[PDB]
Amino acid sequence: DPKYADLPGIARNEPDVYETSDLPQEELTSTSVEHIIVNPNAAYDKFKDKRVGTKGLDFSDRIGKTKRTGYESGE
Amino acid sequence: DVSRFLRLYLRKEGYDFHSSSEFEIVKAIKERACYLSINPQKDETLETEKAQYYLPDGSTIEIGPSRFRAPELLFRPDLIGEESEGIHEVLVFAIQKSDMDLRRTLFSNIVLSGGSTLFKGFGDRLLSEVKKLAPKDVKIRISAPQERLYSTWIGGSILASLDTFKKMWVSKKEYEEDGARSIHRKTF
Repeated sequence: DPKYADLPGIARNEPDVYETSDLPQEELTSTSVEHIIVNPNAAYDKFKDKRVGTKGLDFSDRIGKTKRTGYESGE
Repeated sequence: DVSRFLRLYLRKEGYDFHSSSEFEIVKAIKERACYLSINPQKDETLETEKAQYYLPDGSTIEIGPSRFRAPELLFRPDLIGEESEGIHEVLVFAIQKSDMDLRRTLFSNIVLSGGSTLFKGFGDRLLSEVKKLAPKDVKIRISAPQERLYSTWIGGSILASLDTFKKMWVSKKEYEEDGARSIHRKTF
């Protein structure tokens, strides 16, 4: 009796939850495009020590020479 | 393709266009606003204006690097991704195709034409190109009114108004007989 005789206007006997009952791609047939089985370390060893050098790494839309192709120095 | 290249520049700075009419409007923009800054690198180092023309609705049309850098591709054709030579080298090769006992006259013989050619920084800068190409003692004698297009039509009009012109054409009965080979024979 927290407030039974005290206050007769407070809720009880209420099942306000509203229940229910327990009642519970890879079309590779085509020949469209391949994939590669990821192995980050394999590709890491693939691109292992490419000493690419960026001498004059310029790719602007400048017009003053013949052509521009950076990422060119090697070992 | 220079206009399409201009459209490419437009998308490069956010202006996509794809329709035929749209492309024609771009053509009007190009042929309306284009020139040739004589010193490419030098003028590039300097600052532009990017003055804006307005669309039928009235939107931003800046000058950009475009209206002078894009027509230079006609002289540096490799930038489009195609090994070519550029009008200057082409004509130089044509001079080499000629004979030394005539080339002096050919230096004087500079019959220029072409309606697309009508832009600023064109003739005189091209003469500077010639200066870099042609050797000493060359005389500039350039045919250059803007009505060279019409001049072809006019030349054909006067050509039509001739005496020997009758024999110059191809008769209809000649087509009725053979036509083809005779057409190649009369045109050569």
